[PDB]
Amino acid sequence: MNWKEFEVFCVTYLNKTYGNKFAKKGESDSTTSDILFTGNNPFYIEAKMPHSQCGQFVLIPNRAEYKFDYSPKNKSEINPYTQKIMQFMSENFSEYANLSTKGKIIPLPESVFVNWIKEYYKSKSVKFFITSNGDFIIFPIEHFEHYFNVSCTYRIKKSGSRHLNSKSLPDFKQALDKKGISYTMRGLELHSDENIHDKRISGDDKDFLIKENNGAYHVKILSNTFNANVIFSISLKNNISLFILNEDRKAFEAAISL
DNA sequence: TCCAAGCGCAACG
DNA sequence: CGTGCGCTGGA
Ligand SMILES: [Ca+2]
Repeated sequence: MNWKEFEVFCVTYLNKTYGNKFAKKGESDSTTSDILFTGNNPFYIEAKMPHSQCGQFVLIPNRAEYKFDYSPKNKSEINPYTQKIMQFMSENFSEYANLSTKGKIIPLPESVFVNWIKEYYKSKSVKFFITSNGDFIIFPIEHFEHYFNVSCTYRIKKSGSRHLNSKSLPDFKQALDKKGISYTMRGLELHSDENIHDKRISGDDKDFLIKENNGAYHVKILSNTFNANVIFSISLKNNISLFILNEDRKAFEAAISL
């Protein structure tokens, strides 16, 4: 299954097992806002597939000072583990200043990355994680390292897309015309008997992406921003202590009962 | 309303 | 197993 199906899988399990107290609906925040436990002791439940990513922050190379600057537009504050990562990269500036999409791994102790993850998810009121190895596994953030292996890389991650809008619509119709695509527009929705799912076309400094949705195509404008972020990858352990697992399930059952 | 950017997510070649 | 689109301040 994909990660969206996985998250629904997790929510359904929580509600059927522990009562209909776990919400996954409405808008999300610019930070992690996954599953919400809606009881008297509320907290957010972060769902992770066995191979996932797990937080990030953008660093800007300062080639005059040979150090990395924390982006003022980042959405989490510098903690000591942020600082240890930045310090390591800055002391090794020439090794990290040539940005790449393949990334460069950061060889600090794994506990630095685990502690960053703990600090970040705690700050977003994420108190528990849920994952699955065939059985559901629920555990508190303070015990993260008993469940996931963690690594850390610095890589270019292109920013995301945005919806086609009215201002861009003439440009997009002209891009379809130039590419020879047969089409009709219903507002901002695209209709075509051609097979153009995942088609990429460009026009007037905009890269467009076409995606099939129900009975029409939805059109996106891709980003032109290619900044680099420290970003954490996690892999579910194959050797999880059943003792820690059991006490952590009780910790969850306590949290939802307070 | 619109755009650049950062964070969401494992996805995918 | 070694890359980026969908969504969400400030002008
Ligand atoms: Ca990594």
